[PDB]
Amino acid sequence: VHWSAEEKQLITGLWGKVNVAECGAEALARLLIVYPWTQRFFTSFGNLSSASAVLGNPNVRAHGKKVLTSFGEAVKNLDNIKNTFAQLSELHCDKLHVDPENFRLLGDILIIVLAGHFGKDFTPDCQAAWQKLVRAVAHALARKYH
Amino acid sequence: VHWSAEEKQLITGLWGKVNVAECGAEALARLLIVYPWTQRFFTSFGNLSSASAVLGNPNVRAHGKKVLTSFGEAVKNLDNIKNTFAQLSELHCDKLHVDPENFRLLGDILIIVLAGHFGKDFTPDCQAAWQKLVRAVAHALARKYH
Amino acid sequence: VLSGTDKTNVKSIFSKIGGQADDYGAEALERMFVTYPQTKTYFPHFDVSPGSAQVKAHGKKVAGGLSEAANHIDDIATSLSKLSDLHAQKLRVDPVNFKLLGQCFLVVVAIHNPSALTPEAHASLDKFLCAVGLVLTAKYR
Amino acid sequence: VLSGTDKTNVKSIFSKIGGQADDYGAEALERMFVTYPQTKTYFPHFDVSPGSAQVKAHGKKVAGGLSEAANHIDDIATSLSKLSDLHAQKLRVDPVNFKLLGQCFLVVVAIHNPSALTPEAHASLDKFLCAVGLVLTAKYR
Ligand code: HEM
Ligand code: HEM
Ligand code: HEM
Ligand code: HEM
Repeated sequence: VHWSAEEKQLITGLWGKVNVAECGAEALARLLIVYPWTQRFFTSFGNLSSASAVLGNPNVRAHGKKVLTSFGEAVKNLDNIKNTFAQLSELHCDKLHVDPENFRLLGDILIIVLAGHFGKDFTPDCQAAWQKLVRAVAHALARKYH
Repeated sequence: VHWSAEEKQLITGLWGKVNVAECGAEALARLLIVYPWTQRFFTSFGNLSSASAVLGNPNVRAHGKKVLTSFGEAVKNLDNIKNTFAQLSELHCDKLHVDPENFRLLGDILIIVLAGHFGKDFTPDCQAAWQKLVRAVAHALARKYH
Repeated sequence: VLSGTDKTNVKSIFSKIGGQADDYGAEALERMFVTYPQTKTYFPHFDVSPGSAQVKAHGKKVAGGLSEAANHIDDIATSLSKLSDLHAQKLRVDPVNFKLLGQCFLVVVAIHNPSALTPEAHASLDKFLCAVGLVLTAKYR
Repeated sequence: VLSGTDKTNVKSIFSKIGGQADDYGAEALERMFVTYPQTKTYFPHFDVSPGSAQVKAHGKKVAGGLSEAANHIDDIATSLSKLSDLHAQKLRVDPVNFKLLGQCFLVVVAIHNPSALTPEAHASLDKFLCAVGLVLTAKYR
């Protein structure tokens, strides 16, 4: 992807204020609850199966935070988005066999998270930059599907 | 994508026997009929709207043949699949605004075409190589979506 | 196909976002046109610039259908039956497009009402929105 | 939601591919496992090598459901009601996966019967197949 000067501002200025532990856990919990088939990938986490089970699981909070930090690395590198997710691509594709379409589902849900959390400061322009990024990252995990 | 020696054989050996004018017209007619929303992109072609209208349209035959020849260029270049669809990507993305998901719909329909036409010689291995290609090309028109 | 628990849950959020429907309808399309520029192919007769009163006038009727479909959540397909021709028969809308608007629609409720959109509501609303997008794309199947 | 014209069109192809259902069921999964290796995640208890009799034994019941759903094309959801738990509730199958099998299923009918699969049949069959994949993924909505 090619990024504008004014695009990096909206993205970087907003990352600056995000609580990764809070959102990390929102993002992941919502995914598990809105798309219940994503559940089978996380069986090692003990009980899922009910909204409240999902919410009160310590793994969901810890994993969630890791996922978001990952998006961190994208904010940082903006030009180098491949190469930075290469090893992570092998893992999601080669070992786990997560169909790429779920990477989109996690991107969209992330925008709802940042949307609810930032209120009016999630302007339309900003939401457009954020989509461009969430799509760039999702594309950069697809990679190992050749 | 990375291609094996034995993979190029199945692909190249099979291209060798394909009637582009016949299939070209099958591929495109089926697309227009099975996914009737693809119709709006082709309004310059005069009447679509009914299976038989679609079938007896001279544009559908002529356009269809052009589409397939295009896949030709992929058979030829196997390693260089981007760069070869770059100008074509700009056209589908920038000018027309065809959502990429329809490029998948055209790939799948193409496999049914080659399937019906070749019978038993469309072995499972071969159908796997053909999918790897139809997906590589579809990916190589996505390109201009950044 | 919409359980009793999703229903008394979608009836609930629409009586809380009731008298704001309309404004969320304006902002929804506006976000769509900015974040998904392709969607403007369909509205060439409109003024699409940030601010337009056509866009305001249009969003007031998109909310309309939504509010309505919620009033008749047991029979959503008779409720919306004239709208399914417009979108599928006449205007021939790519189905991927119903996801995009709905997605934009959730962004707006989360902006103005962070606490109506709990994880669970998010679930009920998300299946209600693309049971609405299935009635509007029905004649393709 | 399945017109009278699609129906007397899907009832038609299934009485022509009738006594071959079973063999097309074996070959369908086999092609799926080769062209979409990911689908093997779900069947780890099986021998999946080209030729297996588990794979033959399994394909005979996947045809089963199909043939059946066609016998009761007015009520496909009562016809297949126990199968919707297995796939959605217990085994938790990615929905993208129903497209892949159906796609493989068309490849096989086109191989063995190039002339049943006219453009139009291809249309009726294609909406019948992913009205079947909607009954089996129903509890996610
Ligand atoms: C789209 C953005 C995503 C990012 C940035 C991301 C990132 C990560 C990270 C940082 C880890 C942990 C690193 C490690 O332990 O080596 C991980 C592991 C994992 N991810 Fe993802 N992920 C994403 C999407 C998904 C999706 C959609 C799924 C499927 C529902 C998924 C399933 C998993 C699983 C099952 C693990 C391993 C869990 C374990 O070892 O217990 N991820 N991912
Ligand atoms: C996925 C493989 C595809 C290939 C290889 C392909 C290739 C081509 C070629 C060779 C042309 C004509 C070249 C020219 O006149 O400059 C063309 C034009 C066009 N294509 Fe595609 N195409 C593909 C998919 C699609 C899809 C899915 C759609 C949308 C339903 C589409 C819509 C169009 C349209 C509307 C034109 C211009 C027609 C005109 O000028 O009258 N194509 N494409
Ligand atoms: C999400 C659910 C949607 C609802 C409830 C909805 C509702 C409506 C309504 C109420 C009308 C005008 C009806 C009248 O006065 O006769 C309309 C027209 C229209 N819709 Fe939708 N719509 C939806 C999604 C979409 C999407 C996703 C698109 C494509 C981007 C689209 C494209 C159009 C166009 C081009 C018109 C006609 C413009 C005009 O009448 O001036 N709609 N829609
Ligand atoms: C396309 C329509 C499908 C039909 C009609 C179908 C049918 C069936 C039937 C009849 C059974 C065994 C029922 C019994 O004896 O109780 C079964 C089990 C199963 N299905 Fe499906 N299936 C379909 C699609 C899929 C797909 C796409 C997947 C995922 C790749 C899948 C995964 C499984 C698994 C893992 C089992 C259990 C294995 C076993 O019982 O030994 N199914 N299915």
